Amino acid sequence: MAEIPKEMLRAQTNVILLNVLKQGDNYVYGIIKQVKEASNGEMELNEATLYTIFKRLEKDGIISSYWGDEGGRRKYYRLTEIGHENMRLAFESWSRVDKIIENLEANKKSEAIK
Amino acid sequence: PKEMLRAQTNVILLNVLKQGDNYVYGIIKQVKEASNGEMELNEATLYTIFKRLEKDGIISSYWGDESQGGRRKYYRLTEIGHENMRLAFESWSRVDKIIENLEANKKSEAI
Ligand SMILES: COc1cccc2c1C(=O)c1c(O)c3c(c(O)c1C2=O)C[C@@](O)(C(C)=O)C[C@@H]3O[C@H]1C[C@H](N)[C@H](O)[C@H](C)O1
Repeated sequence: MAEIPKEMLRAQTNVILLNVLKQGDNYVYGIIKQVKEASNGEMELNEATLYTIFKRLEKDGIISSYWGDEGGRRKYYRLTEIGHENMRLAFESWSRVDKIIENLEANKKSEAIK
Repeated sequence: PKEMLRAQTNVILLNVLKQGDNYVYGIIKQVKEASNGEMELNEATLYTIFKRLEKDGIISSYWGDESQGGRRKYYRLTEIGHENMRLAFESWSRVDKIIENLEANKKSEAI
């Protein structure tokens, strides 16, 4: 079928959460709240989905966590320096993909004239 | 990175087939040519992706060149494949807006 597959869906959630963190260190609750506001109430993530994703991100060295303060202590997550680098390299990589796509279209268009 | 290179090869391949039916060697050549020799797609990875896109009905395939004594597999982008590309663009656009909204709402809370 044509539906967005679970690998692309996971890639999409990833990008959103990594962009939340890129704006500022945040705790799970705050993160979910921010995404809900930014999706106009339509994307309200399950905290378990964040924990699943953060597990792997933390394991990969892309985010880390630390405790806030108190009435009660919060766990903050943060984009690491390698996280930030990764995001830049991914922007650049995919920007090159887009140029290759651009060129495939241009060559098709130009070879049709000729 | 593993999964993102595969995702990239996926997108590129879909785009070559959108440009017209093609076979595995031609796709790899065409992509290398569109990248000035810099992108060389892994044959192995093409086959793994093709196997999956065929199962999803996103691409189909047929034999060509039997009149020349050959037997070469060509791939084509199906209507399901066109839609998949539409939805990918639409869902990633949706992602972009949300991220744009995150930046603006952040900016609302600075001023
Ligand atoms: C159909 O395209 C895709 C299909 C499957 C997976 C993917 C994509 C895809 O397009 C894609 C991206 O475009 C980008 C990323 C990505 O993972 C994917 C896919 O996984 C990574 C990214 O979040 C970072 C860190 O820069 C942004 C980047 O988009 C770039 C270019 C866009 N035009 C936009 O400006 C965005 C903000 O940055």
